[PDB]
Amino acid sequence: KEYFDQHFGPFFRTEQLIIRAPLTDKHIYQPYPSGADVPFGPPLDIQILHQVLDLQIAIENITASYDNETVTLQDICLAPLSPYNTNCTILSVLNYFQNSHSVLDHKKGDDFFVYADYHTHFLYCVRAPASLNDTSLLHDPCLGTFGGPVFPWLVLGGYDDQNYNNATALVITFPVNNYYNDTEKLQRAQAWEKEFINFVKNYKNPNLTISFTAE
Ligand SMILES: *[C@@H]1O[C@H](CO)[C@@H](O[C@@H]2O[C@H](CO)[C@@H](O[C@@H]3O[C@H](CO[C@H]4O[C@H](CO)[C@@H](O)[C@H](O)[C@@H]4O)[C@@H](O)[C@H](O)[C@@H]3O)[C@H](O)[C@H]2NC(C)=O)[C@H](O)[C@H]1NC(C)=O
Ligand SMILES: *[C@@H]1O[C@H](CO)[C@@H](O[C@@H]2O[C@H](CO)[C@@H](O)[C@H](O)[C@H]2NC(C)=O)[C@H](O)[C@H]1NC(C)=O
Ligand SMILES: *[C@@H]1O[C@H](CO)[C@@H](O[C@@H]2O[C@H](CO)[C@@H](O)[C@H](O)[C@H]2NC(C)=O)[C@H](O)[C@H]1NC(C)=O
Ligand SMILES: *[C@@H]1O[C@H](CO)[C@@H](O[C@@H]2O[C@H](CO)[C@@H](O)[C@H](O)[C@H]2NC(C)=O)[C@H](O)[C@H]1NC(C)=O
Ligand SMILES: *[C@@H]1O[C@H](CO)[C@@H](O)[C@H](O)[C@H]1NC(C)=O
Repeated sequence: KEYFDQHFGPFFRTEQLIIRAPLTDKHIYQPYPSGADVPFGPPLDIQILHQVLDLQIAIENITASYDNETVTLQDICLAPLSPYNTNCTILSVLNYFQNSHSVLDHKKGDDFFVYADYHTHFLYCVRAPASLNDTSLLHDPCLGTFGGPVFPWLVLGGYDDQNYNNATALVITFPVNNYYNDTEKLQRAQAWEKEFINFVKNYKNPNLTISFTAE
């Protein structure tokens, strides 16, 4: 998957996870006021997205030690908003909701019907991932917290044509510095990667199967 990209150009490599929801069924979203039904695959169930967001947040918080120093993802990641540590690049469907549990829960509706919710936002954002403003009543941005668009074909798997709603897998990608010319900083990044591998290997959630992708 990320082999073909040159990982992320010559100076960054990617840690990448593929995530499926084996104990979750698909479900129907009915657009308001009228319109054809849109089925959403298992990993786009609202609760599995919340659970995948917790996984993602936990990954961001992983630390490793090398000598007496501490190594965070923020020390090694691609963060294009500013020259100094910042909001790390995470290619994920959760970045359409700015990696926020509350934004994912945003909804507009009356006492009984839903006008707009995460389905509505999703279906807009896969068509306009750089948008700062959903055209629906939510008016939420699509842009990821790292300051760039997340293209839908990079963060979803197992869908037909461009029906991203029918995805059977989520793909999560963190670019990190390869540090080809800096030996001391590469060792720190590799220390972090070892903790990342451990974290993923020991992560317990019956609702998710988490795998590393084949390079
Ligand atoms: C991937 O991409 C597409 C995303 O748009 C999917 O196409 C859509 O599929 C749905 C059905 O899943 C179509 O919705 C309508 O369904 C109703 C029937 O609704 C229910 O009611 C009857 C009983 O009255 C029940 O027996 C049925 O089983 C349903 O539970 C029909 O009346 C409509 O004519 C229509 O079929 C969408 O129209 C369709 N969208 C488009 C643009 O064609 C596609 O299914 C996905 N592919 C896979 C493999 O998952
Ligand atoms: C996001 O943009 C939309 C554009 O539709 C704004 O919503 C409405 O836009 C119309 C079109 O000119 C205005 O007449 C209304 O005043 C806007 N409605 C509201 C409730 O403000 C919306 O303001 C923008 N929001 C953000 C945060 O960018
Ligand atoms: C880094 O990303 C976070 C989101 O994870 C940004 O924080 C949001 O900032 C907006 C600014 O109006 C607030 O409305 C949100 O409530 C904030 N969200 C959270 C979860 O705190 C932050 O601004 C980004 N930093 C940079 C430098 O772009
Ligand atoms: C696995 O999924 C289940 C179902 O979403 C989670 O457990 C709770 O299930 C009850 C009963 O259906 C729901 O009312 C709750 O919404 C779920 N809990 C929460 C906090 O939302 C369960 O937590 C998931 N497992 C893990 C490890 O996250
Ligand atoms: C190569 O490493 C040195 C420090 O050892 C650093 O000053 C320099 O900026 C690095 N080169 C690049 C291209 O980042």
